[PDB]
Order: sequence, then structure tokens, then C-alpha cells
Amino acid sequence: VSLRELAEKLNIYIGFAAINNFWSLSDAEKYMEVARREFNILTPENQMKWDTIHPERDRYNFTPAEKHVEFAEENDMIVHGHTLVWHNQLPGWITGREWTKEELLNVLEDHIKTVVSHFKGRVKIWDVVNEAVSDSGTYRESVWYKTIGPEYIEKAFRWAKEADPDAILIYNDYSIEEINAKSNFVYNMIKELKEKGVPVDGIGFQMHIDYRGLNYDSFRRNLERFAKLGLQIYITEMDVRIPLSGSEEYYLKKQAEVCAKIFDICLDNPAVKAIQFWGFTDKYSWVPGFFKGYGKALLFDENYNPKPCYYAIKEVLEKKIEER
Ligand SMILES: O[C@@H]1[C@@H](O)[C@@H](O[C@@H]2CO[C@@H](O)[C@H](O)[C@H]2O)OC[C@H]1O
Repeated sequence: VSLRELAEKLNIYIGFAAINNFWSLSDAEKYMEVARREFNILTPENQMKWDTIHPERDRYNFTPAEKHVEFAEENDMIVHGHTLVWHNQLPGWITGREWTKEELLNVLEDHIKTVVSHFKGRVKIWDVVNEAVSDSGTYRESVWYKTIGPEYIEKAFRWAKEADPDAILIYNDYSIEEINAKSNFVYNMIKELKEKGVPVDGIGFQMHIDYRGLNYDSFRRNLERFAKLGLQIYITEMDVRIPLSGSEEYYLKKQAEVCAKIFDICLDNPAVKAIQFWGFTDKYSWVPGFFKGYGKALLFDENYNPKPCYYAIKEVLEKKIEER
């Protein structure tokens, strides 16, 4: 009774983010086995990002990404593309020179059309624009925004949809799970985009949280308002970081409670189509390096053994299945 088996019975996808070159890891066999056994949706953690897939202005490298897609297809998993427009991990040919509006727009269009067309029909969901909103509730002053203005967002979606009209295009961001200044800006942004015919098919909530969880009432209401905009909802990069000092047992218990609650709420909203963790084993996680003093934020420990949260999630899924 794996997570993906339960997911399939609830008509949703449960997955993870695949680490760079997972096929050549010292423990590739084990990593791949746990992955194929538990999940039915895969997001390449980095190998579909600009610096890897488009290393030079006129050169593309789809090699690593194709291996992610190949693993997914062979193991009956759908692919979640990530990400077409972001301010980080951009190549030197982009950040190392000055651009004018028209020039950067042509670059953006070429990148998007080339990548989306290359995987047409093979990537079901694309994170078209990632983190375009500041933590102040305004447009993030990225190279894209400063050079082009806010229209780069609308255009990215329009161009992606032209390249693959069947792909579900979403806006992805962090700290917008609850109703707050940031999510309010995102809500109004997407509302206006769809009002003018922009193909924003869904919204992605990264869900990079900690053992303290979230204000669940706010999360519930926020999910409902976005769903009412006619959006499909995706929990995209979930992890629940815990401190690496006090009582691990206590923190893992809280972690399990948080996961169970998040799943409970998500499953209660028909608009949520998938839930993915930003990885699945604490052996391979970005958290320890980004959040000082924290870690052990995933489903399995360093030895691929299920943690309390894994069972808590499975329990919730089983409960929902029986309720309906
Ligand atoms: O180097 C990668 C990191 O950038 C990180 O990936 C980022 C984390 O923040 C999210 O909002 C982004 O969408 C995601 O791409 O973790 C994986 C590292 O390999």
C-alpha cells in the first residue's frame, strides 16, 4: 500500500523533486526504487532550469532533463516542468550583459518556445513563472521585471501555451499558502491575468514550512479563493523542517501532525490536483544548507526508512478513500 497507490484511488498525484543526476548517485538503485514505489509525479529539481538546459545563448542541452522524463515515463509518472522564468540560477550570458526590453523579450520567447516545444506532450505541468512577487507584496525586481516591466509574466504564459496548448501552466511561489500581503498580491495578479485571457491554468504553493505548521483556517480560505478563480491547485515543493538539536522524537511528532493536517485540508478541496515534496529522503535535501539549524524535513530518513510523517500521511489518505 504505497502512497501512489492511494493517490491513484483519490484521483490525485503524490510525488517528489528529483535530484541532479539521480541515475549516477552512489545509491542510485535504492533512490530510484523508493521513488518508483511511492510516487506518480516527478519534478526535476534543477536540470530543467536555465543554466543547465540553455547554457549558452544559441545552445541547448536537453540531455539531463530527458533522463528525468525517461525515468518518469518508464515508471508511470507524469512530469512537472520547472521552471521557465526565474531570477536565480540564470546563466552568465544573461546576467553578464545589459539588456533592452525588446532584446530580453526575444530571448525569453525563444527560451520558452524552444523548451516547451521540445517536451510537448511529455511534460503535463509547467511552472511558467516562479517567485515573481517580492516578500513585501510587490513585483520582484528581477532582471526580467526591471528590463521588461510586468508584461513579461503575461507573455511567458502566452508563449508557453502556444508551444504546448495541452500543458497545464501554473504560477509557483513560496509563503503564499496563507492569506497575507504576498498571497493577496498574487491573487489579484492572477485574477487580472485570467481576466485578459492569459492562460494561467493553476497555482503552485511551494509549502516550504516548519514543524509549527500554518494557520490552517487561513490556508483553507486561501485555497478556496484561488480555486474559485478557476485554477487547478498544486502543492509543489513541500518540506517541514525541524530543529536539529532538541528532542527529535517531539519534532518528528509535530512534523507528522503538520503533514496530516495539510493533506487533510488539501484533499477536502477538489481543486488540489497534486502534492509533492521537495525531495523525499533527508539524505538528499536542500533544507540543511538553506535553513541554518534545521533539517530532517522529508518523508524518509537518511537510510530510506519511513518517518512518522510518512505513516501519518498514509493514514489520512486511507481515511479519505474509505469516507468516499
Ligand atoms: O540549488 C537548488 C536550490 O535552488 C533549491 O531549489 C529551489 C528552492 O527554492 C524554490 O523556491 C525553487 O523553486 C527551487 O528551484 O533546492 C534544490 C537545490 O538543488
